[PDB]
Amino acid sequence: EVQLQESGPGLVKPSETLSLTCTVSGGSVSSSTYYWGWVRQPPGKGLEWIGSIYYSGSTYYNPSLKSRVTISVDTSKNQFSLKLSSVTAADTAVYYCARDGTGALDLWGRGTLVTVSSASTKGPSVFPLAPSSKSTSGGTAALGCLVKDYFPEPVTVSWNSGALTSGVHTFPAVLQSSGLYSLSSVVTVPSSSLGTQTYICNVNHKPSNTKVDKRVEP
Amino acid sequence: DIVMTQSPSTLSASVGDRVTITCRASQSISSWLAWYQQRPGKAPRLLIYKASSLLSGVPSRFGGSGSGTDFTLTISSLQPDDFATYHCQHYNTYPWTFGQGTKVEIKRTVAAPSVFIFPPSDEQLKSGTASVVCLLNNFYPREAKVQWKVDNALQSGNSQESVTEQDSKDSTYSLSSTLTLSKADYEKHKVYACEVTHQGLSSPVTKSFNRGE
Amino acid sequence: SGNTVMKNCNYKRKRRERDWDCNTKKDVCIPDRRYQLCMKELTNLVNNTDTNFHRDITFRKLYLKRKLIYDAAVEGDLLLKLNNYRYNKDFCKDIRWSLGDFGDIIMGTDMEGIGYSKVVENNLRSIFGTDEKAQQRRKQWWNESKAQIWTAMMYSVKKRLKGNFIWICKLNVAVNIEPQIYRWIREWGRDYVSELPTEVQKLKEKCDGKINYTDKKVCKVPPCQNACKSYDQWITRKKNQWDVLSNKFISVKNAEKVQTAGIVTPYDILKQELDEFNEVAFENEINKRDGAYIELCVC
Repeated sequence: EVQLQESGPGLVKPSETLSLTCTVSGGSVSSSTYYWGWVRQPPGKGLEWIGSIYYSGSTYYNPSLKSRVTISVDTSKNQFSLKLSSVTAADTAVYYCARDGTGALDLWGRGTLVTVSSASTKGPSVFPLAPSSKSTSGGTAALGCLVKDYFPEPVTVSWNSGALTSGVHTFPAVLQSSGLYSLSSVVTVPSSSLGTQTYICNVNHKPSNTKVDKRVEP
Repeated sequence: DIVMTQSPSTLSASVGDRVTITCRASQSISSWLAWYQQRPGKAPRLLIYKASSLLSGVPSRFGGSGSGTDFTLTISSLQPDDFATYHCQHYNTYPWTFGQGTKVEIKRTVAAPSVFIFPPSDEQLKSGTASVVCLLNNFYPREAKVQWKVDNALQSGNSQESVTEQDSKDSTYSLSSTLTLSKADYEKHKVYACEVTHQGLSSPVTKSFNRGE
Repeated sequence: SGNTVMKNCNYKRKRRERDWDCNTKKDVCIPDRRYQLCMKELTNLVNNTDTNFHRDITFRKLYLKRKLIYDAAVEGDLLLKLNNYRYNKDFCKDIRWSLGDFGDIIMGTDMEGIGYSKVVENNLRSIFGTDEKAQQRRKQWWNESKAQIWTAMMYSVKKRLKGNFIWICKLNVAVNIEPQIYRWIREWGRDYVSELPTEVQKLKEKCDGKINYTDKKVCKVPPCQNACKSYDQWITRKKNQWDVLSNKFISVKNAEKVQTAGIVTPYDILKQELDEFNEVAFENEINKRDGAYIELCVC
């Protein structure tokens, strides 16, 4: 089962070089039939093809970026990499690596958000949104946690280590006046399960390598 | 360099409805067109290649037509998980270029919000800030009003709202309103309330609390 | 008296020695395994005197079964001898493909229908008749014999693996009624993914590398320019073979009253049969749009 995963910093200061690497699992990068590429998606903008490489080394770029782009291949490590130099805020985008079937990109990676800023990385602060021990709707109670003051914005919320999935809503983050992001994850559960079942939200801020887990009790 | 033009930019249909997106090419592509589906919190996926070939594994409702400059993606029967943004892409010659994308939205029946009010944690209060959260859950449509009330006074410019994308199962929205004020300012008031007004609510729903349960 | 029609069950040729025949009957492509299917006893029926002088049907059908068990038994032994007595996936697949072809012969649903096969069909027409319900009578006879013939093909591995025998080849799978064209696409695909890495490997030894990192070896170099011409011969044939098999499939799929779980197009069969199959990679390969042909064969 071939799979793609991007890795690399999510924050770049302006004029600095942008590096990301894709790593091929479940198969080889030494494919005699496929190319391997990078695609970008700037906020509120359409998709942009960056470039592709064949395992031999043969490279193809978009004239749009050919000036400051370089895509390498490490057959040894089963990876291919992107380096986009002298970045500006026009380069803040979601970067995907894909399997390029001579135009038909038939497998994509999950994507990684790279924010170009001079602002420093800041880890989140997690607070519980405790279930109202008082009111309820007869059968269902809501609970969740507040993920406050982080940057850049990439921050995922998991529930009971991935076990609870139904009724989970993780809101889009909102940029506060402080210049830091803030969001909330929320899950509705049966009122009857409180005290019985344990609820733990698993916050993950990869840019600042932060992993907070919090017990949400009434 | 070739230019791809998608029409419309956005469209709303009901589950079961027949929906069609179009991709217009600047120059002629010899049916070297690919169609991608980008569902929320998911990487784009290849649906159709060579203008009309339906990739194995992808649903039977997806159909691609055209050659030359005018192409069409057709969804025969819209489903709740078809809420996604659809992108067209040529591969006639380097560079590969995409269209801007078409956002497909699901029409649904009215659904009234379930309101919840969360007081700020004691650990955040010891940090000197107070975040009061109002949760409007699983409603349709997106238009709701959340008016905050501290001791029956209306609040202005001290709250922020966030909205969920249409749920890929029930095609509903969820919203959070967050009143943020100082520990000092949170302490000078007792009753905190959020009044929710929606198309599906006969009378406004008011969820409230006091400093100390 | 020298007037005796006979087709001998000879030693199986090396795998891929002869390619798929897309010329004999132009609507289909025949695998060399099928041409070599053991039919000695089935063919011999042309020479049997009218023993009808003192017989009936139930008997004819039973005679047929005994003769078919013998041809299946020989086929099983010869296929094992082909795989060098290795009791693996490759052997099980051939047992499946050949068992399948005997069934289509009996059912009168086989696609060779020429020469000795036309002779075997006429022989089966003599036993069962030519009325509207004759084909179903044949189909019925197959559904009551199909497992005995598979156990007949396996006789060789059994006899050779006495008690030190496991069920690597499963009955339920081999005796599964599927259309001929579906089974052959499975067999073709399997052959394809074997031929392909070799074909790219030879194209590499002559063409991989640049004339000082700037110019392709395929531009000014004749040992390479040659490898491209010969790989092109192979990929041209496989493309033709595929389009032929694909068309037959379309026709057959429509006629068929039985639904095949998951099978919609020929691509679905390969995605089912082969490990790690990608239809975009396949489509590009057969249409010379693959990385290798571009990177090693175009200036």
